[PDB]
Amino acid sequence: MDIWYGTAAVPKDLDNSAVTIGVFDGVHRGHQKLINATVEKAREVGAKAIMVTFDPHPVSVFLPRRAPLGITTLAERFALAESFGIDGVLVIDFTRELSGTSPEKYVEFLLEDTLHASHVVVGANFTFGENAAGTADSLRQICQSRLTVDVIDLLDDEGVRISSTTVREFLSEGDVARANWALGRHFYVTGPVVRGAGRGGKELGFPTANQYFHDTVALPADGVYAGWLTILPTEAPVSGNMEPEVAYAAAISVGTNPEQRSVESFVLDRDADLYGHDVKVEFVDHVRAMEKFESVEQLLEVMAKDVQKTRTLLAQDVQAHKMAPETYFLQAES
Amino acid sequence: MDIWYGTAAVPKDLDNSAVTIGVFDGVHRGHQKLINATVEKAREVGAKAIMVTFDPHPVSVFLPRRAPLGITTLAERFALAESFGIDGVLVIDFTRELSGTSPEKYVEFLLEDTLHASHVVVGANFTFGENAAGTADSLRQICQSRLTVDVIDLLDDEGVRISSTTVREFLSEGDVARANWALGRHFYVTGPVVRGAGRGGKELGFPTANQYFHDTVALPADGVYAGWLTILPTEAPVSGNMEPEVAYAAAISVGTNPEQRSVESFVLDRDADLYGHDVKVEFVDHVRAMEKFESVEQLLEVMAKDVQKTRTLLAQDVQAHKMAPETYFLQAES
Amino acid sequence: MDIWYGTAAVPKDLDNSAVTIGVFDGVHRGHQKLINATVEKAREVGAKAIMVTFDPHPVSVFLPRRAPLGITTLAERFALAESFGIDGVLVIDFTRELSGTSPEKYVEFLLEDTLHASHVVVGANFTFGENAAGTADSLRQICQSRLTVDVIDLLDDEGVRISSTTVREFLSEGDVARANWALGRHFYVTGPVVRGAGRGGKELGFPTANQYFHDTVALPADGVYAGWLTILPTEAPVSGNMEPEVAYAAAISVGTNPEQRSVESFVLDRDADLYGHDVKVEFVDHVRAMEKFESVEQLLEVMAKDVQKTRTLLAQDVQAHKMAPETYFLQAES
Amino acid sequence: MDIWYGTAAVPKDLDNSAVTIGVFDGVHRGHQKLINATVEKAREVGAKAIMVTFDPHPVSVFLPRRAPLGITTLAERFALAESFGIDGVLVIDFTRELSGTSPEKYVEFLLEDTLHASHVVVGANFTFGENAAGTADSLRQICQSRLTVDVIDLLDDEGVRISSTTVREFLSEGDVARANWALGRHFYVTGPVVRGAGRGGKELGFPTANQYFHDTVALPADGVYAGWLTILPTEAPVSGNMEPEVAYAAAISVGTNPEQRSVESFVLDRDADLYGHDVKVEFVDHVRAMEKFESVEQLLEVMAKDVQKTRTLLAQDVQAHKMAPETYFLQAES
Amino acid sequence: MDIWYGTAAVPKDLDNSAVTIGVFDGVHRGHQKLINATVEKAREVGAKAIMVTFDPHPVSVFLPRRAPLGITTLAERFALAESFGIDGVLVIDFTRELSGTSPEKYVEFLLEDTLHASHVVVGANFTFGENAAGTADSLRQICQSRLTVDVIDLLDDEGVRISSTTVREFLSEGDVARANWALGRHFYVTGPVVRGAGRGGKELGFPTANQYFHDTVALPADGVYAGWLTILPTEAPVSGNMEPEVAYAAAISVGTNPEQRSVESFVLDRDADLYGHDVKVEFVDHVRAMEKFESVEQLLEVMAKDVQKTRTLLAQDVQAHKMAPETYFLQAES
Amino acid sequence: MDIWYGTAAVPKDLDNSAVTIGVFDGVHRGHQKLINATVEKAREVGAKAIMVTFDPHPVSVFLPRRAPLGITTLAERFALAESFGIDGVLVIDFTRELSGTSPEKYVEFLLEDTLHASHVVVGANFTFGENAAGTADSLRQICQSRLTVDVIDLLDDEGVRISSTTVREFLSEGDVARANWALGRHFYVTGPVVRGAGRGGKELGFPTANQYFHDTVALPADGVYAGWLTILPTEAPVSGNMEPEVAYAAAISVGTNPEQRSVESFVLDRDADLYGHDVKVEFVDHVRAMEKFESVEQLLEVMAKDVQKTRTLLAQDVQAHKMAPETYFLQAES
Repeated sequence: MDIWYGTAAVPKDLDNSAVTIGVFDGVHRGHQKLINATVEKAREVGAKAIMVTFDPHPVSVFLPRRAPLGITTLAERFALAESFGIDGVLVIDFTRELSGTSPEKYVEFLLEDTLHASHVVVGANFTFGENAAGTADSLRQICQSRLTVDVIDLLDDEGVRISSTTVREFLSEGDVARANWALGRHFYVTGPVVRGAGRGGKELGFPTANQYFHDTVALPADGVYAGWLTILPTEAPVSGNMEPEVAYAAAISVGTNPEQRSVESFVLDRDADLYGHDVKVEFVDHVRAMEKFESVEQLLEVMAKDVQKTRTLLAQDVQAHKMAPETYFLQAES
Repeated sequence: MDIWYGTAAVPKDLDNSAVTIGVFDGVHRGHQKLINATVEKAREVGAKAIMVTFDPHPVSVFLPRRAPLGITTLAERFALAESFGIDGVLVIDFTRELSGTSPEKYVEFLLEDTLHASHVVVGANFTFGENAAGTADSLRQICQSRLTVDVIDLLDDEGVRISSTTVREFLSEGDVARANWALGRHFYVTGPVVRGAGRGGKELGFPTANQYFHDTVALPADGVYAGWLTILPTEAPVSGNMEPEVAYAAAISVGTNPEQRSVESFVLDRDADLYGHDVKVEFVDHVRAMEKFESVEQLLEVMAKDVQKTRTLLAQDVQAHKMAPETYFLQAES
Repeated sequence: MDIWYGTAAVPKDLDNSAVTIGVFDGVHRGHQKLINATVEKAREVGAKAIMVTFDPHPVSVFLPRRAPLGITTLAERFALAESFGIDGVLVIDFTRELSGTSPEKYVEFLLEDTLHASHVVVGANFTFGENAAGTADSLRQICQSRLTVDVIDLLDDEGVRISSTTVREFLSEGDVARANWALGRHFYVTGPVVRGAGRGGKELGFPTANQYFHDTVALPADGVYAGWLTILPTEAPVSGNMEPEVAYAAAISVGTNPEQRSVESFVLDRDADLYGHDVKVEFVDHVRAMEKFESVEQLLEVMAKDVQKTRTLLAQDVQAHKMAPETYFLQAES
Repeated sequence: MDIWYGTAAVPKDLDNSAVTIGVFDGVHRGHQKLINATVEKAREVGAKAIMVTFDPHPVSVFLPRRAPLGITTLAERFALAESFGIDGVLVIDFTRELSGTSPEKYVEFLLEDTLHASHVVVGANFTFGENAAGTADSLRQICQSRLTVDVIDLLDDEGVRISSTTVREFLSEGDVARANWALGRHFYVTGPVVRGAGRGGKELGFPTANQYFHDTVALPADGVYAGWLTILPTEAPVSGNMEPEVAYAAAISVGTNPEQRSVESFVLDRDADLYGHDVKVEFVDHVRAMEKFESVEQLLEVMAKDVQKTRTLLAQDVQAHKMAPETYFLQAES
Repeated sequence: MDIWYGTAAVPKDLDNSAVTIGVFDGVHRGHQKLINATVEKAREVGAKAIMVTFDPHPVSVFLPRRAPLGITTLAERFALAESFGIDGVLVIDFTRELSGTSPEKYVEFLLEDTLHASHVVVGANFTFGENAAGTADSLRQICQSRLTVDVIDLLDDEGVRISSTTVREFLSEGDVARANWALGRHFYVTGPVVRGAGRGGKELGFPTANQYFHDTVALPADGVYAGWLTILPTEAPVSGNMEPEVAYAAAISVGTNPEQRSVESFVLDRDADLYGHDVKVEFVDHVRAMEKFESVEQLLEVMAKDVQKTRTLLAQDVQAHKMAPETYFLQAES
Repeated sequence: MDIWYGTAAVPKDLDNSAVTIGVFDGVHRGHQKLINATVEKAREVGAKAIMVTFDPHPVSVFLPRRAPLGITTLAERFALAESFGIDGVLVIDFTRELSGTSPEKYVEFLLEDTLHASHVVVGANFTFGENAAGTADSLRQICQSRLTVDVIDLLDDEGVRISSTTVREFLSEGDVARANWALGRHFYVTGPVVRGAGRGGKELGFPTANQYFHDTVALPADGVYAGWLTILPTEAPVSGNMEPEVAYAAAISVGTNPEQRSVESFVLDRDADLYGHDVKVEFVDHVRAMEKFESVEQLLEVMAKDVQKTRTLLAQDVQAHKMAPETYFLQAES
């Protein structure tokens, strides 16, 4: 998949495309409709399926540092776009271009001159151009007889509107299961493992992995979650009895160092230290709220209840195998 | 108007004065009673009307950094004192002098030796001298046959005691209208315009002006307010279609960068960038509470409702012309 | 009293001991049971009474910076241990040793090899060894026919379980009286006096002493407390009319500089400045919640009510003379 | 003079302009040559004289926070431009536009479509377009018979090349005399006066005014300088015996702070406190390097030598006429 | 290769090992001698080759934050060890164990009980046990007829002693060529690429990749260097025309930040943005010292000289064969 | 000895005093001359000997945070004054009083009204009153026949002028021997011992005590020094084999911290941890400059040389008798 930053970087010889336009933060189930419609039409005409997206978040252009929390990093937005068969991602920076353009010169410049588009696919809520004057309705009439438009209704399911906003709310409430349901996959973060408390290994109280994320990263509410930890492919040696590319059962503790988030993972039935490695943490279900511990005894007692509840939640998760990982490790007991 | 810092700076040849004593933070309607009484008596005897005030706030002497928020800066206290016809302001620093003095030596030193006072005017709540032993009652009997005293009852109106404290509470609640009612004018701050998001001009989402204030500055609760923005007199060139000394209709957004306050002003129907200029923001009425925005579309939709509600509130404000500005700019519509 | 850091520092020739094991934070009334039982048995056999304790807090080993607030500093834990007749304190660092040891090798290494113990005394809640597998029950059966064990029931009194946790809760609620009741003495902190507002002396609004404590120090909730201030023995000159080693009546103001705590002490009926000195502040009873002051007058009015209420509370405290100080200064009135 | 941010802000109905392009930082004597040729030409054909300038500094686009120090602020660059009769300033942001654009498109878009120039004036060192390929030569050969092009050589005078760089070097070494000579005026900074040491007035040791400047502001080397301070036009009252709009002889002390630079002005033969005013400080000549003081006596002794030496240097500046202030205040002796 | 944290993590069923002990920071050519003798011996008797190394650095145990800069991270020390065929790394923490232990007990516990070594290999400068009393001699005389001991002299080559220290000195002066020569390979750092100036692509001035490193990471002196950048194996898409697993000719700019070090790579003849990838940067030769830029033209001029000089130096590196990358990309001209 | 803050704190019933006025920072041998003449005179006429001193430093009143480093704290200045038999210290704050006061009023108010002095003793360099106009001469001519005035010349000895300044210079260069010689005693700092590297005891490399000092505290140049450490009188238990009130031979390492200065004491031939105690550290002689260590072996090697060299230098200090501690502990060899 090609990734272009700004219209100037798009090749001039690109002859045909089917284009979809949005922030696509989270690539949730609504976003997948747009991507699917786009990829299908591109196959039909032998064109490329292009996603036009935005970075920085268009909101932070007008209101710096008051933009919505990023459900996925931009890099993951790329990976997700690819996984649903997008051929090229054009990334637009509204501080550089396409902000003050009229709806008319936007269609002309972006969809025609730059992308040589024959089809465009947007959500009913899509807007564009100076002061957001261009709507889904504008696009259909500016494009009349120039390129076909397909406006897709916002996705409603089980009485919930599926959007970046609702995914953020579920995450913020700690309801990862509903977030997962809306995303169409386990919500996950990825990151390098740093040193934490003591060492990963024989001791149950020491995390198998510690990770840190900047405050622009959307994360579940502080608490303990059941989920899966996967060491991303690597040739570097791993300390302990975990193998790369296998999804291990884990009780996951999300915290805050006072506004900057930690993820501390206790991998079930494994003695490992993952320092140095890049690790994916998939969230499955909420286990408990954060609590302060009065003693080592009380701490480990609770840690053991976490493990128990996680084993139950994950044994269930594996049965919904469309969202479960391919290769996993979960023991029936300790 | 003369401004003296400490008794030592008051000229020795000053022969007669009518004196009023207080913090006078905000110069609210109660303060105006004292200033009026003082100026009138000074006219009568051909004396100077002197305000003795305090800086730092007397509270912060005993309790550093736990003093009340300053309704006006000291500089504005000066400007306000002048506007009601005070001839000289003596500013007292209790860390330098007049703290450990008995009520007796206070009257002797300040009112007689320093100010050559024939009349003094205080509020019923006025205190002075070591451990605040001197009251309004003390002053009348220490001054018996030495200078005339006039003790003015605290101002009650519409069931509200008008004081610095109540003005702070209204400000803190976001009720600028009641604060304004108590102040006898639109509450305002002044400050240099810095760079903010993008540039002031054609784009509605970009503030016409961004300002920052330290946390000792009393400001309305975070939210959006209707008010008026005035470029203070200047010869420096102005970017866009705003003229100096004219009060422009503006939706004002008060925020916090996390405890340090921003004021972001969206001037109605004008394309301007006020970087470099000194700007006065007058607050008129509360419009809405702060909210987080999920998209550019939702942001501008709300921005447009702000403008609408501001136009209404300001069209009303102009009709109460004792508080409205002399020269204003407000359009009937977009 | 000897103080040893780590098993390596314990003398090899130590021939017999009676040992008690715990964090002992606060040395509350429950802790005193264990210490008393231990000292009594050590007297019987002509052995040394040894306390094994822990530093850092065992919780912070697994969960850095999320450990319980220290009721006493370690230094005070030493002083308290001594005051109840402990002969030696062994301080264990779980990052250095005794964490991954089995219950068996723990008893062998610590109690036998290191301490040459003939008696051990623990609380019913005591645990030890890898993943806290060793309980009070384990200890009795590992030690069968090797050394006598005495497991003491947790102390319940007046429907309250007396523990570090409950003492922290009372402190956190501002209920020092109940904390005191649980500790078996007035809760106190000690620390050097720094410069604060103005100078200690004639002025009532200026603290006699200002102190600062790091955020790991357990302190009562912000507010004003009645208590006693004692200048710890010194040959250094004291400014004003306070003598060392005498416990002076004081209204104590606990605050926060924003999470880092201040203690500002207003010594009743004394003009003193305690800069430079080491000072103990004993807390007796809660007086009022913190409040913001609108004027010097209101501030001193409230300060005077504090003094009044403190005089009452302390006059009562002196009558419970088991917790009252030996030599005190309290005037009947101003 | 108008100020436009980006090509899109430029009036579309602009028929004819004389244009000069450059950073113009400092508006030094070399820059004046460009502006003069442009302005004299503009009042030739009866068109508008336009400056195209850049903010942020083009170097900072590539090396953020490693651009050269601003000789003047952008605000002052505007004011200086206007003083030399520029009719409009167009401000280009290279992060936004005109960056990746080829030399060919740059001339067409900026000079033709946007500005409709009949005449352009650049320095022989002018470079533009993608990868700075376009040079002074490119400009003459791309403007074929459409707009006339006048290329001015860099200014050499007294063996010294006059550039923003050489001005920065002079400033940096503390040679304000040579900086001024290259600038064609006294180097100055402008800023609000804040609080500092004590209060301005009778005491020689307390500054008349304190100002702080960010690390992006070019200032002379740490030390003491002869200069003039002017209170910018204002109706706000002045504490002490200074008028606005008069340049007052001052010894000026420039210090640093572990950003952040301070300017402390000791105004000669005046007792005043300038808190709250906007104040322009002009540098004339270096007096001495910074030094630490061991006693009050030494500081006051040296302070008196600073005044004597300032008195002399400023006398010379008045007689050299050329750069002196129109209205000033300077006593021959104390 | 296995990785064990502490003696307790070592498999208890380990019957036979060949062991080498040392910090091994950098795994330089002197270190390779130790590893080779150990590995060749291990595949002799058919046992495991073990490295005993130390983290944190033993110097930091005594002088926290004053230990020598890490030539490689511990992660890289593992990878290098594995590359030279070490079967297990055992990592000792001196705060935890083997510190206060006498020479006698150190050999028994570590080499015998834990590792069951038949053979140990140390550098002649090896010291161990309490107060570093145990030396290369102690080791031969304490291992009497149990395990054979091979002491290797420090490596001298071309008159230079090869040590972690001499490598650090070379790095520190910017002599990466000599550092590499002592290391036996190109010195490298590895890290995630983050955002920086603009976006990687068409523009020469914007880096292909930006990386930041803590102050504990040894880096060459501030300046520009010839090197190779490699995108570490990944299935994540690459923006622009680079493959993973190919070393690309790059000019490398190493800067500082008032920790904290930056590495900015300008990849030759490629338009790419490497945001989000893990990237290995190899240093070959110094090009020039850091310098400030006065204009875009100068920066681009110098940038082009950096490319020419890199092009040459890298050609020499390819032909010198020995340290060149297996798969690389380098154009002869632009 | 009494301590009074401000003229108002001085007893009103003071009939007769002998007074000395000065900063007295360090109470060096020149200062002792002043105190001696004052004290010998006070026990002459049978009056009180009074020191008038200043806090904050008068230079800091004018140049905040740019005053000279305090040779001793104000606490220590009090203690030293008392040791030389001063009966009362009166501490003047120049921000509060005696600043703008003319020479005439200064003598009347301070020396007469406040202190009722029959005799005053100043250094020939003494200056006072507004703008330091009043000199040693002014004092003799303003005290006409009321109080006798004894002016003492600055102390010259061995060609060196003894002043706070020359002491600071000696300290700053690391020449504590010359500082001590000018002071008349071992320069010392006093402070609570906190935690540092490991724990004090058996290991040579871990300091017996760690102390930190603000940047306002004069300390010898970064490096290692011979000195004596004394545990200040206490009933708190000592961990290890040190008594309070004995000076113990120590090698002293003074470091810096990107304020903030550290003092790490390695007590010779003692295994102890002094956490929590107040500790006085005396400097005798410089041993070496600071250096970085490459290995544990090197650090311990150098540490042993520090001990040998300290052992020698301290032997000389004991025999030179004059400045040695009364009770000390120093072994001839290890």
